[PDB]
Order: sequence, then structure tokens, then C-alpha cells
Amino acid sequence: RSELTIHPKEFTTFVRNFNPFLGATNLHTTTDFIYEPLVVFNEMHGNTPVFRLAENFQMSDMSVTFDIRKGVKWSDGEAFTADDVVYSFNLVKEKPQSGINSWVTGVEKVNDYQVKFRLSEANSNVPYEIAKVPVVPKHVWSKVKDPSTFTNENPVGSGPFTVIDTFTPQLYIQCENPNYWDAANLDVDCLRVPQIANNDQFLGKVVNGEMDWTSSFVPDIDRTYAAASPKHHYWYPPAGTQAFVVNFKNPDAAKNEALTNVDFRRAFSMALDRQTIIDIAFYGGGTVNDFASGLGYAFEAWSDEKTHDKFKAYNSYNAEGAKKLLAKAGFKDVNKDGFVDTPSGKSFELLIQSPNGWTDFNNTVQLAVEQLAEVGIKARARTPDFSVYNQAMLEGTYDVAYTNYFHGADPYTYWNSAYNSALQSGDGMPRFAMHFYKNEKLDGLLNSFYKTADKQEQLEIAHGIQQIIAQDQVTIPVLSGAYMYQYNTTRFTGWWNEENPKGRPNIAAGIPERLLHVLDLKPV
Ligand SMILES: CC(=O)N[C@@H]1[C@@H](O)[C@H](O[C@@H]2O[C@H](CO)[C@@H](O)[C@H](O)[C@H]2NC(C)=O)[C@@H](CO)O[C@H]1O
Ligand SMILES: [Ca+2]
Ligand SMILES: [Cl-]
Ligand SMILES: [Mg+2]
Repeated sequence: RSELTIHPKEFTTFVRNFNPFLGATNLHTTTDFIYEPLVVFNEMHGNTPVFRLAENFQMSDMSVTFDIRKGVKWSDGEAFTADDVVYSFNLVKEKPQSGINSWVTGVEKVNDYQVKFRLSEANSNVPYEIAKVPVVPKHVWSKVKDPSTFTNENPVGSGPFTVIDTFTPQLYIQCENPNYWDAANLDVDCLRVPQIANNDQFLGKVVNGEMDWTSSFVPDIDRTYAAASPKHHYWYPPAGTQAFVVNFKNPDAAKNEALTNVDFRRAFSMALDRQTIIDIAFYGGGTVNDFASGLGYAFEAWSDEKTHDKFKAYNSYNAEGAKKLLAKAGFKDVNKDGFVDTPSGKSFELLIQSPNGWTDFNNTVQLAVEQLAEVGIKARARTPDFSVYNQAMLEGTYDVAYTNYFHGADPYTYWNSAYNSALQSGDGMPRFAMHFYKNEKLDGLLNSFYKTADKQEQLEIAHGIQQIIAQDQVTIPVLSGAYMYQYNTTRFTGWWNEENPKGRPNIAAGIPERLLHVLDLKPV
């Protein structure tokens, strides 16, 4: 039988948790692979909707109706009906997701193959959001203990791989669903998932040809990995923004004083050599992002160039100008250590964090630390475990953090996740908006992005968002990165690549297109 060796997320050890709602404790082969979505949007191809469990959807003259494919059965033989979708959306309406429920007011079963979704506000992006919610078996989950602390070790599933073949703390094997509706399109028998804690461990394995489908950072990829075998390939199409995020609500006076000063964020930004960061840390694998709004050149067409030009000096390498701005603002060194102190005369050191084992970001931070020291800003690096890293952002105890962002077909994915202040509160919230900068006009502009179908007005919305973020230098954007993807042609063929660019190729959870991707691979 064919086994596909994948690596969607680093772990020290595997805990048997296949619950789709628990995205902080589950295995990252649960969404898509076990619970197939209604629709997959091919974001690389203009969000073209690829229909799976749903046959179609129809916005009413305004709310949506989904039609659900017939003859579709769960893993245990029981049939997939509207009742299963109905029971699923119903369940998060009274037990909160991460997806966000701020868009759907209840659900009607209307037909055992048609479901009515009632809308809170009106949003043309709402099928994209509905697609994120996992549909679970009604005939199974309606039992359940506490649906919130429920490991799902033996999962009833709709997706391609539902059988747990093997399960050690360093290896688990996830095999073909017995009653899979698309099994005719499926030629991979099993997902084979090894436990890998960080990039150093990954690197030995990938260079030894032990992997099939991976998305980790690989330093000097052409020398280390590609040169080791003719079967060793990769394809890095462009992805989203990377930046230093600063905490506007730091609990230390001096640090708060520094971080909340726009002069100081702009001097911080100007000391950075973004091209050198790309060159050394990412081995050339990226593009300088000198948009103060973090827009990035892939969305250059969306850009109000007046705004970009106006603030780009603040987002270009200019240590001398960084030194002058610090002095004009009042960050004077008054204790003879060569490091500027706050206007009220306090010494400080910024602690800059990135996740343990994400060595590309670790190196970016260490590069920035030295760059900062050159213009007299004192900083130190920290590389905590992702969960610690993430937690420090959620509770606002960090100073400065290097982070990447998710990336969409337009700039809304980046701008909303990164700046909508409503995403600063909750408890299943991601790290992305946790600078705690807040602007009602910015939030209003974001909230109205998909409110009108006037492309011209949507574009004026973008320019208004761009201007607000840029003039306030809310973060320090550094670069635009790549979709890291490595593939082995030793055991399989049919891979997406530069010659076959059918969509986002990565294996990470959060890329629904990985389902469509595995449906193209054939054993060799
Ligand atoms: C936007 C986001 O949070 N994406 C996450 C990915 O960055 C992350 O993958 C890891 O990214 C690091 C930084 O570039 C790499 O150093 C690292 O190799 C890579 N790890 C893997 C297994 O791909 C993944 C997984 O941690 O989570 C994504 O959500
Ligand atoms: Ca000093
Ligand atoms: Cl800009
Ligand atoms: Mg196929």
C-alpha cells in the first residue's frame, strides 16, 4: 500500500486528538483530511470555488443556500445529509470556533439536501467563511461528553483518510476512508505523519529523502536538499507579509513610552536592512516590503502610490536617518552606554521574540538586533516555544514580535487579521492583531470591505485603510515571503509545481487546497 509522508506541524510528541474544533490541541491532519469541507476556494486562482460536500450555493436577492451532494456517506456507513450540516453550524452557535460566528444567525434544514443559512449582516465573502466550519456526524456527535474537551481518537469522518492505522507518540498513520465518496479520484492509501520538533530535525530527514510533502523552511535549499537528489524538488510561489509587531500596551513604563511613539517605530523600521534580512536569513527567498501599511508588492495594483511613496522613506534602510529621527524625537542616550533612553530618561531593552525552532525567523530577529544596535536601539532576542510565544501576544506581555500572516486573494485577509481591533478580544483568537493599536475609522473601513459591489468604492476603501495604517506605522513590515513547499518524486507523481500551478501547494493546516492536491498524487 502507498504511504505519503507529510509534515504539517512540528510536535515534540503526538497526543491523540482529532477534534476539528480544538485547533490548539488537535493533529493538523484533522481538518480537510478527516472532515471534508463544503467548498474549497482556490485562492491562487481568484478564489474559484471548488465544490466538494456542497454541490452549489446561491446568494438570495440577501442570504445563502447550500445544496449538498447526494449519495455521500460518512466513514461508518451512515449517510451525509443536510442534518449533519444543520447540526454542525447549530453546535457552534451555542458552544464557542476560531472561524468567527459574527456572520450567521441560525440555520434551517429546509431540505435533507439543501440548507438555508440566515445572515447577521450582509457579506459577499460569506461563502468563503461558511466553508471554514467543520461538519461533524450528527448521529455521532449528538451523544458526546463535553464537546470542548473531547479527544476524538476514533473519528467518524467524511474526508479521504479516516482510519487510524498506527499511533505512537513519534508516528501516526492515517488511512483511506472505507466509504469515501471521491475514492475514484483518490490513489493515495495512507497519510504517514512523523513527529518532528523543529527545523534542525526536519532538515536531516528531508535531505535524507525521507519526506514526500513538506512546507518547512530549509536553509540553502539548493545546496543542502536539491543537490542531494534528482528526485528532490520544490516550488515557492509568493505568499504573505512578514513584520515586527510592537505591543502598544506593554506594562513597563519605559518600553511603553518607546513602543507607542510613532517616531520610535519609524526609527526602528529605518534601521532594518530588509534586503540583507532576506539575503542572509531566507537565503534570498523573499521580497522587500517597504509598504508602511504592510500591503506588499503583490497587491501593487491595489496600492495608493501617493501613500506608499510618502511613508516609504520610513520603511527603507537608513541608519543615519534612524539616528537623526531618534534625536529629533528626544530619545537621547543620557547614561553613556551608547543606547538611547526614553524622553523621560529611562533606559530600556526591547525583548524581541519568535517561535522556537522557526529558525528563519529566529535569524531574522538576531539580524534585526544587531541592526538596531547600530542606531543605538537596545534589543535582545528570545525564541520561546510557539505556545508561550503566542500566549505572550494574546495577553500583551511581549515587547516586540516577528510574525508572518495569512495571505488572501485580495489585501483583506492580511489587513483584517492584522488590524481589526475586534480580533484583539476573545479567547480563541490568533496572535495577528495583538499590537492593541485601535482605530474606529480603520475598523469601520475594514468592516465595510465587502459591503458594496462597487469595485471603485471597494478600492477607495482599500486606500483609506492603507493611509491610516501607513501614517501611524502600526507595525514594521519587513518582507513578502513565499509558500514553502518541498516535494519528493521518489514515491509519488502528480505534484503541483511551477509547470503545474493548480493552487497553493503547502501541506500546512489552513490550506484547504491540500485536499485537492492529494487527490492528484499517484503512487510510483
Ligand atoms: C501564518 C502562519 O501562522 N503560518 C504558520 C507557518 O508559518 C508554520 O510553518 C513554519 O513556519 C516557519 C516560519 O517560516 C518555518 O521556520 C517552519 O519550518 C514552518 N514549519 C512547518 C512544519 O511548516 C506552520 C507550522 O508551524 O503553521 C502555520 O500556520
Ligand atoms: Ca542609555
Ligand atoms: Cl503603504
Ligand atoms: Mg486523481
